[PDB]
Amino acid sequence: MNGFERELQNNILGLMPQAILSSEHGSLNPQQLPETAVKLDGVNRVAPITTGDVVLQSARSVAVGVMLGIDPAQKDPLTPYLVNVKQTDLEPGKYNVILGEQLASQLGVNRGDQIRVMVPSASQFTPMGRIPSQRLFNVIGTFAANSEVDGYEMLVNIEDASRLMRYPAGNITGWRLWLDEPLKVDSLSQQKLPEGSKWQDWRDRKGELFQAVRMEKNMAAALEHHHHHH
Amino acid sequence: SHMASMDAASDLKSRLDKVSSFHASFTQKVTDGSGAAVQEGQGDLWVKRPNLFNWHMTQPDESILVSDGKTLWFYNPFVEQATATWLKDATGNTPFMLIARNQSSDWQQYNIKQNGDDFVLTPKASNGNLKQFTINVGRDGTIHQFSAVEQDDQRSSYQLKSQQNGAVDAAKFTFTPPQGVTVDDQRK
Repeated sequence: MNGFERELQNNILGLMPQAILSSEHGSLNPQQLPETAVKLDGVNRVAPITTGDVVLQSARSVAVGVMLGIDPAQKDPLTPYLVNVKQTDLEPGKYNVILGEQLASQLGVNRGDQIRVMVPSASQFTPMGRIPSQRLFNVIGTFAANSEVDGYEMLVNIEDASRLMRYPAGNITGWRLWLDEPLKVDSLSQQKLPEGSKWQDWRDRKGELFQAVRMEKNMAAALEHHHHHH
Repeated sequence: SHMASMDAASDLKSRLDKVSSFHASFTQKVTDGSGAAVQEGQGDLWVKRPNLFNWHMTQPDESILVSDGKTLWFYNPFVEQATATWLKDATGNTPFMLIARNQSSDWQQYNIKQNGDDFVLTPKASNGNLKQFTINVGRDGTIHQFSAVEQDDQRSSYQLKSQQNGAVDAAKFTFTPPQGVTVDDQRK
């Protein structure tokens, strides 16, 4: 594992959803596919997530982000990096948000401000037009992990997130996976899945980075092979 | 012929002119280009021309769009929030807004054919993403149905029933959020 792979794994993949077991269609019902039914190879930990790409608007600016809707009672990899805010303040029905600190400074907000969160992928058809799902959230603080995720990730309560995603009540996006080897999602995606479930992973966010690490790795083995024959 | 569309626009307007406010129940059916249902619902509709309305969807999920003539309120009980925007910044060229406003200058923007009580409207030019819409309007000016085909071939129809023409209380066109509901006032 070279420095490039190490950087990706320790400072990016360690702070975002490495993979998610979701429904084949729409959201996931945790009664139909509970956490116990998620036994998969290369996975050391499973947790519920609701996530989506969002547009954020404050009184000053606009930004783009990734909403991580989490069960606040469990530890997230971001949890240690919260700055003077408790994760358990992300109570369901309060529409609180903890922003990455660079995302917060891009929007010009801190604890006590509001931001408008919109989900372009989730809409209501009405006789006045298509209305994207949106809501004000209360910024209760920030996290600072010293990573690029500080510029785009945010934590909210999973249930708030699910309502924003317009999921059926009690559904979630799916089961977040932590992998022993997050760099081998290529192989790990091929395994046998529960039925009408599907595998998504970090390549959806960072398909230009998984291809650059793969190119480099094969250039390295090809030349080491050439060196070793001749 | 142009003379058939002028005739039809004039008859559409004279019919809609007979009803200055109404209440009705509605059913809504929306489908993508594939003919697969992407949203369905029902509820109540109050209109007072030209721009007061209350669309209250009650099933399967509740939502409310209320216009006081200047403010448009969109209440989404699922997130316990109502947003306030200006009516003038909404999509002014939906079929619904045309039917509410009943303005001759609006109807002159469409080629109109009348087949019975069905009026079929096609934009005289489009960069607004409606290809076609239909309004069924009785001789008494009651609206029975309207439906629209968007540019992406998304289709929506509304069927109206139990129409009662005549005076609606002003309260129908004001919004008051329930207890615990927050307001996002977007009005600049």
